[PDB]
Amino acid sequence: TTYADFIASGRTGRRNAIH
Amino acid sequence: GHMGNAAAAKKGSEQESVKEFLAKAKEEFLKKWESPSQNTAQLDHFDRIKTLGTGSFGRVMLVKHKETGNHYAMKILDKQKVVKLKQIEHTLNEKRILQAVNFPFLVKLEFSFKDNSNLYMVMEYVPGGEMFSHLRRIGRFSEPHARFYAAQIVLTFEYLHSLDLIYRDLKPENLLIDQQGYIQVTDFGFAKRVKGRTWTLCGTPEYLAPEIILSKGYNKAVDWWALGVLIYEMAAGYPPFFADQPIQIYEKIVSGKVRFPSHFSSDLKDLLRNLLQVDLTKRFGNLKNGVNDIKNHKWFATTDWIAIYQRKVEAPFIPKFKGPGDTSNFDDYEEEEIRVSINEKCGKEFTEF
Ligand SMILES: N#Cc1cc(-c2cccc(C3(CN)CCOCC3)c2)ccc1N
Ligand SMILES: [Cl-]
Repeated sequence: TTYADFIASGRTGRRNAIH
Repeated sequence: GHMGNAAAAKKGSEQESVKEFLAKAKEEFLKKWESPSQNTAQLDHFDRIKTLGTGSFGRVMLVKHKETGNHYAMKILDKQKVVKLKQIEHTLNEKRILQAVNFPFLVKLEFSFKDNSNLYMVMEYVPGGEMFSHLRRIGRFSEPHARFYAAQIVLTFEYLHSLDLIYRDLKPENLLIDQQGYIQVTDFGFAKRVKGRTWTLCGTPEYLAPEIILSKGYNKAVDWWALGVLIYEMAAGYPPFFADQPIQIYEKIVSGKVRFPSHFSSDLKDLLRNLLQVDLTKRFGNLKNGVNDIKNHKWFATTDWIAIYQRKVEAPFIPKFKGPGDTSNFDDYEEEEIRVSINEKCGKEFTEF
């Protein structure tokens, strides 16, 4: 499912800004 | 047409009143922008209680003003680290913006000062913590709940854009919830005065507009794209574009394709397709009718914009609050002492702070 794909991305925590 | 006489007259009048409000707000902002406040407290005026968040050059702490007992959030920036990480201009700019803006969803700077080692900005304490935590815990927000927050962002961006400020740092991690359930925007390091275009690559992968990814000159329309990402994530529980690695996220963002959960209403999907529009000549917020294309969209038909601004709408969610100084809605961080060196560091560069 899309939710499972979100979990699989590893990007469920706080996201940093680039550089 | 879509409106009869009374409704059309009321909408027209409301839109003219917004113009009148924004013209006064700009005059007030420009006065403070030209004559900023400075040096309004000192460190031993406060007890440091607990760290609310950290970053690569600074931390934010809950503090208590000793004489009054009032709680505040104090951002502490290490001058030498700010220099090393190339953040002088952003740091001075953030303080200058915070001193000059005034809006119910923008955090208020109560004091600022500096010492031999650090810069300090003492702001309102916002006890409900980050939207991010509530969203991940609840999973997703129902459409009315997402809409309540979205409306506040729409008004906040309408205000900022009237001042020629682009925001560029929207995401749930950077939105706090106050004791009444309303939004507070706190971070202005990436904001810039831009009447026309600007070029810096900055932001967070999931929230970057295509024109930023594609290394174009861009304008305030990037904030309307980011609003689309935020509304989607609030209502779905996950953002529209995600992948293991940023490059794969960027490929999805620029593709012109977005998919929606089956529980999204048709009104929400229509709004999101118009905000998450790769083509700048078609993106809501960037057309001849400006912010009105967003505010007058069917998804916002139940939104009383003035009541939101006046904070007279009952919030859908009230964070837990055990009392003044309660930090339960923020994460726990390792605490570190505040060392003030015997030698001033970096005086000239921070003269304006
Ligand atoms: N109350 C309150 C309050 C809290 C913050 C805060 C809290 C947690 C993390 C952060 C950051 C991420 N947005 C990460 C650390 O550097 C600043 C930005 C900021 C800022 C200003 C305030 N007035
Ligand atoms: Cl996290």
